[PDB]
Amino acid sequence: SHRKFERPRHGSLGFLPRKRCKRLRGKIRSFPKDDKEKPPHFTAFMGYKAGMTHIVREVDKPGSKLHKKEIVEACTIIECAPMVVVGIVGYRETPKGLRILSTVWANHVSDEFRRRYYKNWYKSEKKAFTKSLNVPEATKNCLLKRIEKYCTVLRAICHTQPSKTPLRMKKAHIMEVQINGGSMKEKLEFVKEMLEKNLPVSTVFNPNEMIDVISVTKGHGTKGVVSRYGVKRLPRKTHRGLRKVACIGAWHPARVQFQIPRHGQKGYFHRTERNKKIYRIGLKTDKNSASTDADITEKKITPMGGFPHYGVVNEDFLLLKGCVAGTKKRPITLRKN
Amino acid sequence: AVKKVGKIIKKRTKKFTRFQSNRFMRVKPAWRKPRGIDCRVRRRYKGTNLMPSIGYGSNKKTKFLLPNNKYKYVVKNVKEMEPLIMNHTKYCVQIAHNVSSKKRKQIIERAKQMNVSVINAKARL
Amino acid sequence: MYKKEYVIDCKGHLLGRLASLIAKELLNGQRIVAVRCEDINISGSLYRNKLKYQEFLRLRTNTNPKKGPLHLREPSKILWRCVRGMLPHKTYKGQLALKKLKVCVGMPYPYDKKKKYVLPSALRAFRLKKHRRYCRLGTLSSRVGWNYDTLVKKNEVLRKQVSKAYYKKKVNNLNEKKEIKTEALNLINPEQRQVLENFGY
Amino acid sequence: KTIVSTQKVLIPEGVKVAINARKVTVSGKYGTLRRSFRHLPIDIRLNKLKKYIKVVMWFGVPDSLACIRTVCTHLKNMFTGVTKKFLYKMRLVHAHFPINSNIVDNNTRIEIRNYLGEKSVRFVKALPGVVIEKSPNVKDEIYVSGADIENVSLTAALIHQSVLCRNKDIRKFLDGIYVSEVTTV
RNA sequence: UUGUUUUCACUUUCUCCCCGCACUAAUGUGGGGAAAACUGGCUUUAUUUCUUCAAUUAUUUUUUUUGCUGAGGA
RNA sequence: AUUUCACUCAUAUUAAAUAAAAUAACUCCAAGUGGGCCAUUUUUGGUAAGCAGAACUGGCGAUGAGGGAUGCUCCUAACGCUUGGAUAAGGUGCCUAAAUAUUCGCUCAUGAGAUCCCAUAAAAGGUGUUGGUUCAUAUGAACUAGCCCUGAAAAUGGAUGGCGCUAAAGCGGA
RNA sequence: CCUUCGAUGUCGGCUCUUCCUAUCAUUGGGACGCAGAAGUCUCAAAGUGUCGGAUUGUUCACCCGCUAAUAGGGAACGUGAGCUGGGUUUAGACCGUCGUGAGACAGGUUAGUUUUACCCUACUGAUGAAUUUUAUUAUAUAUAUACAUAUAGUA
RNA sequence: UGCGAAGCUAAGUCUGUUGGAUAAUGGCUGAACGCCUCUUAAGCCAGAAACCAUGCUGAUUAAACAAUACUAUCUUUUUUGUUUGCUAAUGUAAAAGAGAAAUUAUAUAUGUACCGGUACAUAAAUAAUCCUAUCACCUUUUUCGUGAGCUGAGCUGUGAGCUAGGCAAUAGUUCUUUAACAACAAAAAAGAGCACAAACUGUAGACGACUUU
Repeated sequence: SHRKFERPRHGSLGFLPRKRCKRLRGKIRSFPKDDKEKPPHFTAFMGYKAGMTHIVREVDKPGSKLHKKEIVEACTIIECAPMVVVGIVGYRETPKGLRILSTVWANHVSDEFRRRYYKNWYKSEKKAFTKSLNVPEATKNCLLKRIEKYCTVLRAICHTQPSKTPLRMKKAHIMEVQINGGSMKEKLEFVKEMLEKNLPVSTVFNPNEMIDVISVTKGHGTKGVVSRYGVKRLPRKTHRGLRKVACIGAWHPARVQFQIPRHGQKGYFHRTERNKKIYRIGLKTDKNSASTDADITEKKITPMGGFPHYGVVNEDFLLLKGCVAGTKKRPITLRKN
Repeated sequence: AVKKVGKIIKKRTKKFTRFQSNRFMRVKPAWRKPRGIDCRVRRRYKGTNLMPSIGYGSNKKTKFLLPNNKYKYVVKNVKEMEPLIMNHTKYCVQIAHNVSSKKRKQIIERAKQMNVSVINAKARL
Repeated sequence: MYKKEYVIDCKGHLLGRLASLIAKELLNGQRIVAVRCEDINISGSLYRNKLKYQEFLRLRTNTNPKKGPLHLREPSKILWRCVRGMLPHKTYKGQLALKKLKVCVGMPYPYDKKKKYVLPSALRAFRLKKHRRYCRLGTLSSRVGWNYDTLVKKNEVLRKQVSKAYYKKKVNNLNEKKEIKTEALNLINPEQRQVLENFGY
Repeated sequence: KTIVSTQKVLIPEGVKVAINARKVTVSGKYGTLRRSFRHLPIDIRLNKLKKYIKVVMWFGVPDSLACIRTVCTHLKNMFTGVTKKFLYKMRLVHAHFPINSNIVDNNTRIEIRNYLGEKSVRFVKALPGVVIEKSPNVKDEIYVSGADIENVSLTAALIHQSVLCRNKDIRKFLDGIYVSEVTTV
């Protein structure tokens, strides 16, 4: 018979299976839709979670009970050292999805980049990317012309520089940032110009801009159904323990449904959260990155005593309104809306 | 399927096996008529273990003879082979299993000079 | 039936009749390759067939939809599933027959350059009275969640342009060969010319 | 099932007609109209030097025969819309709140405001080959004109239906834009 | 409380005439009339390999290409 | 009434027909059984029931085989082991052997329909379409009955058996 | 009375999921005896939600109150190797009535042991090889090729 | 017992789209049915928390796949063969000419030429077609097309031919016509680096696995 009292189900079925993510790096499921009018531009970046602080800001919401007062907001610091653009990939549209035509590389790639191709870089002899970087400019330009002719989506392979961060990990994080903007030829030229130079956060994003964050949540191992799905604890008198779901299905169907909460892995999930506003893009060069016009004190973002469990933010960074999935030192992908 | 070798028709080969003897070790393959109540094989359900019936019986003109068109006769010594002296064309001989090597040799030589064929002629030698 | 492989242009055929003919051919052992599956027609209105596909979509094992009927939206896969339903696919021979079939949307690289055949007992033009409604499989698939219709269309227009160039070259070559033949017909001995003229060569 | 049934349409003076496999192109001093009748089994004969078009149906059942006159009326509508543009005169009636109509993008895209004092803009985009303008004689008038009767009448219907009243007595709250009359130019 | 007898009404035209006189689905057409007699129907003679000699049934006689089977041993 | 003598009433087809009618009749000894159930037709109680109780015959039981997708009881047909042949019931678009056969109508369904038992559908409606009937100076009505539509709502996801089928692979014939 | 009496754990609540629509609210409509406001009838619609408490073992009920609404149902009267054990339904005991009595009581009351998963599957998470009669929406300097192409290891 | 960093943690803080196509309904043009009619014909429009996408999660859910980086004695033609558990070695779901690339409409199409239109051709049992097969050898007379080496160009090889000539097949009547493709082994001839483990880490964790050095 029917439930005596209705109540919504525990947790969302849209985040199933609650299994461990395949990788540590956040991965863009889909890039923003390309607009042919805008000049070619990068659409994504990668930084590392340093920590969180709070800021004071003046509200400008007419009719809001706050309006003209100064409120405190929690902010997440993402250390964004410049990446290096190292490669170009062209995709064409086929009924079977996007197909790579080819990827062309830069003339020089850092050992930080080559390290990502090795499980044991220290004892190898680092032969990766050694004899394929001496391809003639004739065949490079041939491949680029074919990409311009037939490809409809352009992406730039770029990698982080973990040496500029306090991270112990040395191998860079590599991804491809889709170039959204003008024509195919303009995209090709736009990425060809900066085929080997640094890509700072300032070129990709602006202050006061809403972005999305893609990252892997903080892991917690296997958790009970109570802490994993929020189910209600059984009364204290329960014979074999109370931290469980009482009925895991009706008699029929003579099976357990996939919608029934169970124990299992909690955390270390891939999450794409929308609409985190950039509050400030702090620069490595300046000595007053954490100063304000109402502070005039010479100070940098790193809190007195270092960022706990992270280190010191010696590079470019951005101050994100709110919180971001992942632990400290986690790689965090930032994407344009 | 029937097999024909000259005038010899064997209406069936692959002798009948007891029902469920394949999947029970305590059930030997020797044929037993399933008495049963809802017994499938007894009811003659399609696709299972057909029962023997008299219709399979072989032609009685060729009922008992071996692939050599001769009836087998089992002998234990040289004196049991006297009747074949005037049946040598329609009877073949087979030496009994418990006959020693001398009696075996003697039987073989007597059968050869009676020109009566021997089935197990190369046993114990 | 007796060819190594039959390439069938599925444009303008009725889905069920095409599937029945293909199924019989595959079971008899003929490998067939079905191209332009997005242009298959189904009798009955687009809305009626969309309701049929919605009824199909509402169908899943409620304990685990991964195990459920996989729905498939590419029109090539819809044709493949129809043929499989016209087939004893759970036997070894039926599975071989099913795997002897290849389905495509559009005309990819090998099959755009081979002769495409057509089944008269399955064209809409021959099997449907004109005053009755029908639907296009590619359109149904797009309304159901395929979203590769326009891409296949533009690939098809490019292929048609290439084919038209090929046809012009072929027609010119045929005219040249015909002229060479008609000149040579006066150089063979009159008995040979007479035999060819008598038998229509 | 009647063996043969035909209907004849007269071609007016300044009209050029081209019919190929029941695809009809009518050109006149107010533009060119196109219309495909390939959904109907019709044998269309166009006499060019002696004008007139005859649509004939062989073996027509009443259901299909009902379409002969429909096709003929459509053809004559193309003729009249090409010789003298179709014109739908519309009146915007209002009880207490006047309706502000503004016509932009070259006599398309009419936007109205203050419908029941709603101070929200409702705009409609004219169909191809249709122009919307204010009448020069009577003020609460609107002219929806063009060569294609389907497009013109659909634009008039869109203007009428974009301004319907909700959650009130419709038979007392009568304000809205209504087709007052149909004519030509 | 049956028969028998009688009247007109029944055809083709690639014919003519009139009206619409180009109006039709039409290489024609709608409406109204005149015409013989190709067409169609009937009778006499000769013929049926120019052509027809059918269909059904009763009663008979063959024929093309071929599958399976060979009991027995007087 | 009985008994004895006479005379004689078809039989060479047999005191009507037909009859693998003597596979008879009779006696003895003895087994199991003595919960039945189902179908057609009839029928009682009950609102009804895959309900309870009876009559006839045939079945299931005790019995497989072909068909009805499936099924103790429906249809064909009952069974030694084979080779050929030809059929029954039922089918011939594919699953699946055989017709995308031929010929003539009807039907469009934004929940079509599709093999007795059999796997529900009614009262009441329709200016859907197809034929008929009877009244009205090619019109208007009123009826009639085919197919279609409404009436037509249930719980895991789902079933003319499935795919699918509309110049049918549906419905009624030939 | 068809299946279970060499046993399918028999009420309710708690917990949890899913389903139906005969829709309570929310969405968009039609009608009104529709001025407005409120409301009633009705359509497409099951995406979302349908509550806190007093008494009672209770389902039901009935009040207090919040709400936008506090709709109706199914899933072996969903759910006891998930609980609980208030009720029902053993043995102790009390009362009333009935009985000569032993005792009876859809009459009331009080106290009364709630067993087992380590198997298969399902479900939840976690490692992981192998995959040629296999695969291909191409590859080749405006031009050929399926009569082709494809090794494998790491990343 | 106070306080209590760190780490977990809610009662604390942050974040939670827009497109298509539709239903109901209201309409357009419009016959049936001179009028009318949203269609209870054909042909159209607008339209809902519904539907499908978008977006998000998984994808050993596809026993799926691509691009790239680096590398393993390695890679190409001919002959013979595949008739201690091993150390030469064979498999086909389908060769017998397995021959055939335009596109489209079905109450019509296609090419060409001018400016969708006009004109002219073509096709309309379309595969009921076309194309491809046998002329062996060797000698001579020679003609025309392609490849090596040489320098737009001479020669040699090759393919297709022309003239003339003389040279073969034979196994007893058929038992598959041993004829295809792909692979493999031997022998000749020519050229051609990683991962695990370990120690560390803790963004991870029941163990594996994962992130690292």
